[PDB]
Amino acid sequence: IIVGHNIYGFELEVLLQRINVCKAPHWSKIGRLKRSNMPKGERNATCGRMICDVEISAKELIRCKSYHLSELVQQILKTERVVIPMENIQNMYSESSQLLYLLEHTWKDAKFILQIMCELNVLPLALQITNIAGNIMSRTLMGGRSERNEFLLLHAFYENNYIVPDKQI
Amino acid sequence: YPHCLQFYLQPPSENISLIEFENLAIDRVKLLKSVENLGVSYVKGTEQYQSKLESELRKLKFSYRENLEDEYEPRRRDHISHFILRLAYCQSEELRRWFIQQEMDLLRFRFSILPKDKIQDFLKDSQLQFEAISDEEKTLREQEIVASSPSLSGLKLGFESIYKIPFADALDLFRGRKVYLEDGFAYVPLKDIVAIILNEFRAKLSKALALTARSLPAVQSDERLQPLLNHLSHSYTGQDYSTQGNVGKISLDQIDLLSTKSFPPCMRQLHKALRENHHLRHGGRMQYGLFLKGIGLTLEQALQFWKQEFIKGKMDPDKFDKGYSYNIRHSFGKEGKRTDYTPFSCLKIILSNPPSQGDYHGCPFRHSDPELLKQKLQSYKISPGGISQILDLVKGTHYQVACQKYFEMIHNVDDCGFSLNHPNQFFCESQRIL
Amino acid sequence: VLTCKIEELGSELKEHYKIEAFTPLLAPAQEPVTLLGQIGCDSNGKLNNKSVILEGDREHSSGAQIPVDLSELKEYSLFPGQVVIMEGINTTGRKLVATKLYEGVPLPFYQPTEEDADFEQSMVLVACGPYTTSDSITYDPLLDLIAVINHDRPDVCILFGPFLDAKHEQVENCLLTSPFEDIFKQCLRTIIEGTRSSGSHLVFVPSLRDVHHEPVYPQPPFSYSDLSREDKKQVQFVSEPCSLSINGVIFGLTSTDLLFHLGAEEISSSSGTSDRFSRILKHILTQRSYYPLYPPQEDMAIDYESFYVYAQLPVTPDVLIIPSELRYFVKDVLGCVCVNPGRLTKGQVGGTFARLYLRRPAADGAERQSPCIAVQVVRI
Amino acid sequence: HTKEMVQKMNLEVIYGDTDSIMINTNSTNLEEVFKLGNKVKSEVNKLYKLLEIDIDGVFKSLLLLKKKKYAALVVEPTSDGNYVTKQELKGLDIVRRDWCDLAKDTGNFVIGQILSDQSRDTIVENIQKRLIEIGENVLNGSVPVSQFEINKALTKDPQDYPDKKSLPHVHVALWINSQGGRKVKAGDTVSYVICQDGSNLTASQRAYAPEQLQKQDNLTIDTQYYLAQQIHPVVARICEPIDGIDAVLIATWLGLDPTQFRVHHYHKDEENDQLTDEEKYRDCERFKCPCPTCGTENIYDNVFDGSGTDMEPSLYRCSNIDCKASPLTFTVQLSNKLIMDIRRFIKKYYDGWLICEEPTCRNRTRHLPLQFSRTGPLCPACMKATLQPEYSDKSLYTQLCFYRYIFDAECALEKLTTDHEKDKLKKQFFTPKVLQDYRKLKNTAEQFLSRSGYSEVNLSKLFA
Ligand code: SF4
Ligand SMILES: [Zn+2]
Ligand SMILES: [Zn+2]
Repeated sequence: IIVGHNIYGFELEVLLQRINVCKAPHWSKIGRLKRSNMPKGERNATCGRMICDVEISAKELIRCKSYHLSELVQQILKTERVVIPMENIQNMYSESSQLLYLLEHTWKDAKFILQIMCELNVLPLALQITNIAGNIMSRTLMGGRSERNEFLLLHAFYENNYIVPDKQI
Repeated sequence: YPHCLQFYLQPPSENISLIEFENLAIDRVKLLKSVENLGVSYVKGTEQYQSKLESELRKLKFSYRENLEDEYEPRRRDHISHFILRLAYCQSEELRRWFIQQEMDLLRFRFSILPKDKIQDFLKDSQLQFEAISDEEKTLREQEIVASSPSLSGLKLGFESIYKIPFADALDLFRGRKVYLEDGFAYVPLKDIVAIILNEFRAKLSKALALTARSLPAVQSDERLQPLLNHLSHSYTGQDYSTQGNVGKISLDQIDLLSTKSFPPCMRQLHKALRENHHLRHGGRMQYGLFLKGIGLTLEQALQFWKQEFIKGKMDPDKFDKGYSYNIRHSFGKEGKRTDYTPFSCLKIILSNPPSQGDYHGCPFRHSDPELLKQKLQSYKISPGGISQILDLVKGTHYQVACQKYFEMIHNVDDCGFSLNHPNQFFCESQRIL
Repeated sequence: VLTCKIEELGSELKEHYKIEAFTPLLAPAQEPVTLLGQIGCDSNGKLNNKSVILEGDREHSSGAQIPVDLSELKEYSLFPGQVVIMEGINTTGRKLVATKLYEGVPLPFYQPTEEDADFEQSMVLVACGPYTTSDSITYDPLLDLIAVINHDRPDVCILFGPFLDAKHEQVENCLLTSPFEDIFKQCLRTIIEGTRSSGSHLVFVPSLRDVHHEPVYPQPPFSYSDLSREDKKQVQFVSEPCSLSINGVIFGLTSTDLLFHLGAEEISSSSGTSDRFSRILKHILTQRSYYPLYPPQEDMAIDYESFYVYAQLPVTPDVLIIPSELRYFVKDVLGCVCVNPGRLTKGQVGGTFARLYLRRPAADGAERQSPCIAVQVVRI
Repeated sequence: HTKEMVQKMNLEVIYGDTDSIMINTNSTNLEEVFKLGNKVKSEVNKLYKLLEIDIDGVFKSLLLLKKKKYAALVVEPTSDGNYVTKQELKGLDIVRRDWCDLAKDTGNFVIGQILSDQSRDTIVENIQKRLIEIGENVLNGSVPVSQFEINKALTKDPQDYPDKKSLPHVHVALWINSQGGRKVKAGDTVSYVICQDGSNLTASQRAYAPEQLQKQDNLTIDTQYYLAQQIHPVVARICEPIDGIDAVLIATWLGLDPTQFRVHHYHKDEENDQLTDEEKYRDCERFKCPCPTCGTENIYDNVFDGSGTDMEPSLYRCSNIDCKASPLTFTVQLSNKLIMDIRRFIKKYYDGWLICEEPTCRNRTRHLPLQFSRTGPLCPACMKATLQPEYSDKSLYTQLCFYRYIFDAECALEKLTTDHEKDKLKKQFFTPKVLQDYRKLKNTAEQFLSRSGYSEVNLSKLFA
């Protein structure tokens, strides 16, 4: 399981694009299946590894004014979270101590993300919801209530000798 | 006399102006609201009931002088009004029951007016089949019809006509062996016939009302028609006369006596609470202050009244001018309307702002418990039979009829001669009697 | 109405240019994207290079708005309300750096039948009001025009309003001693009776400055009932805007000053050596409406539910008549002969009118063969 | 069905949307509230079987603005009767950051008193008392100058703003750029105040830097601006929902505003849930037409001019005492002027100006956004509000009904109380010639009302 914030709407695509821009060796190690060519999608890129987005799971589990990482820590974790504007990032490269602040900030966000997941019990809850509905765990973590219950009805009709509708597109 | 009866079918396909659309709906609500009051205050077969209902029908222009067949003004008004008013009352089940109940009393009354010869034509123009018999056949089967008739005493077979109908349509009568049957037909007198007609009309109307609520989303988008669908009985009176403005001359030294003789119970309780505690909460202040404005007080008189009453509460004179003169001055003047400048109506008092502990506003007949209301009426020097009548009326949710009875028994008259829907109207009619 | 406009134009543009799919405006994407939307300003003022925004469609972007950065765009021409397809970079999802602007595509021309090629040479006269000087009620230019019509005896005369100007000093100060309706009928009778011997058909197009008429666009035809049986064959009342087939030739008639409105709120990359009027006319022809600008001018009433059904171009016209306050001109743009004769009266001095010859040549040839063979803008 | 049951047991439903119901109990004992709450549980669960309601929480105080927009005191129950009240706000953020220190200081006080535990009469008295003093202090100049400073951040170079002239912070930044040394750029913040110059220019164009305020003598702080445009919006957004308090009332506490302020007041805001001719036509503009002879402006607001014995037709004699010309003679000019006055209101309606409903936003735009909320178009400046027409179709319809009403002698005669007075003046002024003149002016307004504007109602579409 890989946990991050705004993974499904930013970081995953940026990472995959930067990988093929500089022609990094063996991109497929991001997944679990050896593949040659990558698509231009995101969900198919990391096959074998389930990605948990704290932003998506927070909306389903708690009510907040905003679901930014700064606001998420303020409500759930009850702790301030300083920000570095993207304009200042260049100016922190001129001194050793300043660039260690940028590294220190990066590390703290990773531990903050790991903390929000454990307090909300996202991982135990995902297993229980999946077992009741009877679908794939990577799909319930992505989001979408309708997709989960669709599998619940699908299982019910199959065991009672029914013809189910074909998938629409 | 005329053919004003109709089974309300085939909606109108005309088009009308917005002014007529609003006027027809308001008039129909007024008529149906007064039919219920006449039914509660009387019985369906008295001279007073018939006379008052007919006079009201004349006044609201729902049956009057003739015109060229189709654009008969009263018939057209009646049709369009009924179909307009269906939309307002289709929503709730309690509203549906009320509309169904009140729309049948009017049909009963109108059927009671028809001459003895037009009934056959009306029936034939009605659903499919009703037929009468001649005197020869009526005398041929006179004895059998009399024997088949119910346990009604005697052989009094008057001149009333007898109708032959298919037996199935008379089901509720023939399964109990209460009508004469001969070759798939039943011979029925007038009373059971009007009962059958009313039952059929009720069934059709219930079906139409149930169907109408289904297709309601298609009118709710109209901004012009939002005051109709939602608020035809909510907080604005159907038609009100006792309003802001007007003329009057009331002395400040007389309010104590008019409180005992002229004020309705709500204003009486507010006045007593104010004179005792030298203070009133926000709701009581608004209600009683607007009532006092309605009866003819002026700005200077109102300021003097409230100041002289609030000084005895051990405050600083200047605090009144700093904090409470503003609201009184605002009340008598310009915009900021719909709750601040128009005196409260009976419906608004009854269905809004319920009082709490320490609040003396509201309607006594509605918010007071029956025992507490009984003790209140006893202190009002009311005969025990009057209490028995009033508490019986109150139990049936008819608060304003109970207040009407209170008016009648306080002023020692048989009938008030009016329908009460506003406290200021209660004061005005009391002053008119003197 | 606005949504359907955007979707229809976008669907046709997608079919023509064979693009793969449109991307939502708010969705970040590191690769270049193709967006569909309409142009607008971010304030209540005049549009400029710094205040451009793009508002998406309901199907794809659900009506979202994003700023547009035009620093890296070489050539462009933009006005508010233009349905456009952009290609650019949008990495953050809150701002688009436009890099390519797809060009618009016009409607196919009218397809002549066999009958339309058998018509003979015709002459058409075109004039636009006001028909009186700003300091008088005499209506002298009208009489001069009637004299010219009687002398030349053309085949068709198209007259644009206003006939009773709403901006005239005597009208707006209410010094007239007669009802507006009566004065209008007086003018109409003077025109109809004075050109009876000519035998030329008369077409009257209303204006939004006509005081007696409804000030809402599009306008219905004029009302006139005092016509004998003879006059009903020569006088015809049309709406505004109108598409008129004259001997198998398509005329686009509009009285609104669209050129003066579009040109006042249009930004472009090149300003040294470029033709403004040709560019505005290209916008008009490729936008497929008689009024592409949204929101309209400050004093311009438009009813959109009727604008949707009564004010669309059916085909690309053969001749487009566009009277305006700008200088008179005749230009061939995209196979269409656009003619601006100006107003018949300009201030206290006289104006101009226009005359055209029409004759459709043989069917075969080098594709386009303009039925209009000669135009002349002449002084009154 | 549930709403009907609750109001029958003397309880008030103040909100409900498909998964939630808010009920006002009029109770002060918490032990009774839960007992009262469990009674609703059984009442609904009596008719049905499987659907069950459940307690969610208790508020000790509420300020209900809109869905997900309120200030409340949540009850956190401790052991055996006691509880702790927690301040909780949502949807009460202002998007703009250009408020002075005096406005933000006042705003926190009002919200602070609301979330107290005192009764309503105590809250209003405390709020009214403070607002009275603030108005007094501003007029006497007892407020420090630094309280009036306003700061706004530029997003573009000052010479790239289309609105330029109407933006106070751009106007100051232009003066900084051209007058002295350092130059402002995008991202910089500008400080300014609104002063009086004696030049009658708009409040946007009377913005000066704080430095020039004490350095120059002929200018002084505009107290009218801050009282009406800075202080009033902040207070009114919170105190308007309170019963017995109206936007005109706040203005009265603050100065001599009310009559002018109520002209700037709204029309739709009073819609909480027929009307008389005096109250129905009160916001309509009077008909004005100068006399062709003397030039004096004439005001027409009713068929009759005056009261009692000396009441006469309004169109009988000119308002000027020295003028002996009868307006009834000049009927054609009156009808022409009517037409000019109606195209004005029709064009005004079709302009399409939308204005935001939030007192602190008040965004004005002519462009209709394609993003709609549940109520209407969604404001693009503050993304949580709805735009509303500045001139609605009901205002245009009521205006045309007013012109038809001031020239309707047919209906103005049956409105007279006694049948004797109606006869006395019908034979005195209302000759058959006079009656025909009013019919021509009445038919002018009727042509515009005839088939357009949907004063018509189509019953075929309504029922079928
Ligand atoms: S019925 Fe009306 S008048 Fe009588 S006590 Fe109640 S509110 Fe007052
Ligand atoms: Zn005069
Ligand atoms: Zn807004």
